[PDB]
Amino acid sequence: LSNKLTLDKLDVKGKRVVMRVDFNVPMKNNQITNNQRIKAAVPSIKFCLDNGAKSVVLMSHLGRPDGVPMPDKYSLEPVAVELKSLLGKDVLFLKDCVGPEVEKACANPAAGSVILLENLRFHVEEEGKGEPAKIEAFRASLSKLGDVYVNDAFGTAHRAHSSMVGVNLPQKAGGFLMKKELNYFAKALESPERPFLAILGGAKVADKIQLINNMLDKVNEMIIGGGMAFTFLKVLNNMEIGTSLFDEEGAKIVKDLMSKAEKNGVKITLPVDFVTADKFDENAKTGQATVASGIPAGWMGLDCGPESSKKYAEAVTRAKQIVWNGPVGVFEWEAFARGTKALMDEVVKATSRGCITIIGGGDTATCCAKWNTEDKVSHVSTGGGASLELLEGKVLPGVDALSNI
Ligand SMILES: Nc1ncnc2c1ncn2[C@@H]1O[C@H](COP(=O)(O)OP(=O)(O)O)[C@@H](O)[C@H]1O
Ligand code: ALF
Ligand SMILES: [Cl-]
Ligand SMILES: [Mg+2]
Repeated sequence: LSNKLTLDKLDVKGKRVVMRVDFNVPMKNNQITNNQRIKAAVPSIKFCLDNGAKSVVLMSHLGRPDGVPMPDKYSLEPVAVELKSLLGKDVLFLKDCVGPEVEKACANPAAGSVILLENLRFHVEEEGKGEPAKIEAFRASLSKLGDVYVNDAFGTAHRAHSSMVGVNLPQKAGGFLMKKELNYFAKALESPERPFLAILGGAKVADKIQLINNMLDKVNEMIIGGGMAFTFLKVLNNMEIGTSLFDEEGAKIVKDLMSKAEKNGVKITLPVDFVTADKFDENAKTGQATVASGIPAGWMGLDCGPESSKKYAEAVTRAKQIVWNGPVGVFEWEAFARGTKALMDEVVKATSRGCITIIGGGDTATCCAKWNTEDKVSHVSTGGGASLELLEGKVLPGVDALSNI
């Protein structure tokens, strides 16, 4: 961020600060299961208050409500409660993020006010699909809520969304989390230790399958696991995949990706066996399958099996550096957690013998919280997709939109 305004050089005295954060925290049974992302923003928030900010107005998305209000399902209200405990200051939660009422609440607040707005993605203008003059008006409304802007939303920095690139204030500064994460990656990605392994799992198949092409120019091995694998196996192996996650568009590039991996000498490790489920539920009936057997119709692969874990372990053993985004099964549910646990065990062991190990993402970092490995790997990032986009070698839109020095 040498070329960008950052918070250390932003005069906040008597200024209202409007701050984009990534508070897209994981939730199970209605409760926050990991406050990592909230804690991570506290240094920037406290710095603003300690240096005389009139207010700090915090804004984030939560999940993918796709531009419809879904307060029953994706409200940020529970955040606002957690943030109080972590800050040691109270926080006022607003039930919207624009409108005349939000604008009044933020126009002239009492000294030291911390305000959290409701989920930005309840409005289609944030993404904005899920409307050009309404996008302008949305961006204009957010811009009224502060005198200066800070973006600390590392985990969202890959998204050219209204709150991330569209705020129109004179000073647009990178926050301390943005800086810490970008600095860590700049150093780790400059001359990676090799073999450099990427582990790509998770559930955001449509988006993340599109990152593989450029990642194949940077890494020496790739594990393609979790929900990502089934698109590959359907195409390459003619495997029956049942109701497992599948991306029609990404299927069309699978063979080209494998051709490129071969051209670039990148070893691809796909799973060979699975724990299956009869529905997407923690208490689903379960089974087992191999690539050869296929997955029965109406069943989904929600974890890898033991032979896959062995192949993943082999790749981790060869690695001198690892970047991991996306669990290799639905680790939130114990029936489907073994593959991710086993991989975590391997990644911790790799770290202990000198491997540089980087785990990132809202959900993947929660694997570290669950199994108490946050201090047993080299770096746990609040960015997952954002970190993969750095790995590709791109400038992130949320960084690009900051003020130049
Ligand atoms: N085979 C699978 N089918 C469906 N979901 C999966 C599978 N494997 C992993 N997942 C899910 O992937 C989710 C996380 O993916 P993603 O959001 O892309 O990662 P991150 O949060 O680290 O950026 C987890 O909630 C996990 O349950
Ligand atoms: F769910 Al992510 F990076 F894609 F935290
Ligand atoms: Cl996606
Ligand atoms: Mg996630």
